[PDB]
This record gives sequence, structure tokens and C-alpha cells, in this order.
Amino acid sequence: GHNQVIHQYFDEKNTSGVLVIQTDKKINLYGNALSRANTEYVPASTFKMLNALIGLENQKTDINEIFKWKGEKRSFTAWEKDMTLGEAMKLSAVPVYQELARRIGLDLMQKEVKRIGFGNAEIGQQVDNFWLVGPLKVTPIQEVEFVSQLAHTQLPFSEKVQANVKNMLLLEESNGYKIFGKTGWAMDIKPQVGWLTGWVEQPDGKIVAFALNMEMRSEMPASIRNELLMKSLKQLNII
Ligand SMILES: *[C@H](O)[C@H](CO)[C@H]1C[C@H](S[C@H]2CN[C@@H](C(=O)N(C)C)C2)C(C(=O)O)=N1
Repeated sequence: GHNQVIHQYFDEKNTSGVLVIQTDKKINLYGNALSRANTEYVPASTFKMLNALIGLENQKTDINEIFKWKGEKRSFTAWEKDMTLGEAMKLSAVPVYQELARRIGLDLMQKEVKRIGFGNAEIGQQVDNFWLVGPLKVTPIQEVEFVSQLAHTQLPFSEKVQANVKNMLLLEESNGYKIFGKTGWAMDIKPQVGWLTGWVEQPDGKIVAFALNMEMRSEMPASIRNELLMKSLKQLNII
């Protein structure tokens, strides 16, 4: 795991990004813009993780509820269907999570966001968008520590709610490994922020958490985040 071959990966793909790795509470930095690791960015869709935890834990929803599509056009046509929280989770289908956020409400949301200490822990006044255009912001090291705690079932929620949310986040089974994670793309902010935050569950059971964060642009393919993550995790020989 050379802290420079990963740099040629970010150098090549033409971007400014960091990959934060946390192995058993030890944090390492890789990429071509290590300064991004302690700078705040909007969490975009990575916040759905906390949103789901707050919603489940507080019985505003449950993992079997079917969220009904009432027919408005949405940004992607794969969002234009009925789905559960878990399906909405894998599609990053923000209208489902905004309706959840309105159920939770500002007071409960701000109290939970502050109790968890997520990012700057500020949600402002509009319950249904504070994670997409501000004021809520989080550094990539804070995301890796958050997602690390979730992988270890260490966040201040009941175990069953955490386990429910983890099972919403399965991305790949490979070589006997498991990668869990949540993509994120804030396309309105400039520069655009890309997020891919999760963890690797190595066959021995060991857990290594990651927060890939990078500046983004409209023409890039969605797979650019997984590409940059997988070829890195194998270069550090995590996978
Ligand atoms: C929603 O706020 C946002 C999360 O930050 C959405 C938009 C982008 S990309 C978009 C492309 N089609 C969706 C998808 O991946 N599937 C499977 C239909 C999501 C995004 C992201 O992927 O980072 N999440």
C-alpha cells in the first residue's frame, strides 16, 4: 500500500480527492488531495444512513413499509415506483428519504443529529434538504468514523436498528469479502462533491472502514467512485 500509486490513480482520473482508511481506529490518508480529509462538505446521499437510523429507531417507519409513488416526475425514472426504505437506500432515492425526514421533523432531527455529533451537526430550518445544500456539513474522516461505528454496531442507536441499516448497504460479495457502502453525489454544489463511504468485511471478520471523497463533474460516469475505490483497496491489498 504505497501512498503514491493511489496518487497516480487520482492523478490519472483527473480529480481532487482523498481516500480515508480506518483500520481498528487507525486513520490513513490516500489520494492526490489529502487536505480534503479535514474539510467540511455536504454529505449528500451519505446522510440517508443516519436518516434511516433516526427514522427506524424512532418508529417513524420500518423496513417493510412500502413508500408509494404518487406520480410526480422525479430526477431518475428508476425512482418512479413504490419502494421500501431499503430499496430507496440502494437507489439513493431522495424523495423517499425527504418524506421520512418530514415525518421525523426538525426538532427530533436536530436533537438526534446533535446527539450523534455528525459533522458540524447543524441542520438549519428546512428538514427536507439540509443534507444536500447545507447547512449540514461533514469531513471525510468524520464520515469514516461514523461508518466505522455503524459497521461495529457502535453508534448510539439500538443494535437491531443498526443491523437493519447495515443490511441496506451491501454492495459486493467477492473472494469471500463483503463491501458495504453508500454513494453520494452533490451535483448542485460547485465544485461537485462525490462520496463513497462504507467498509470492507474481510473473511476473518475484520472490519476496515473507508470514506472516499472527491471533487466531481457532470460528464463523469457513476462508476468513477467504485473504480477509484476498488483498484485502491486492492493496491493496499484490503481486497
Ligand atoms: C440523491 O440526493 C443523490 C445522493 O447524493 C443521488 C444522485 C446521485 S446519482 C443517481 C443516478 N441514478 C441513481 C442510481 O445510482 N441508481 C441505482 C438508480 C442515483 C447519487 C449517487 O449515486 O451518488 N445519489
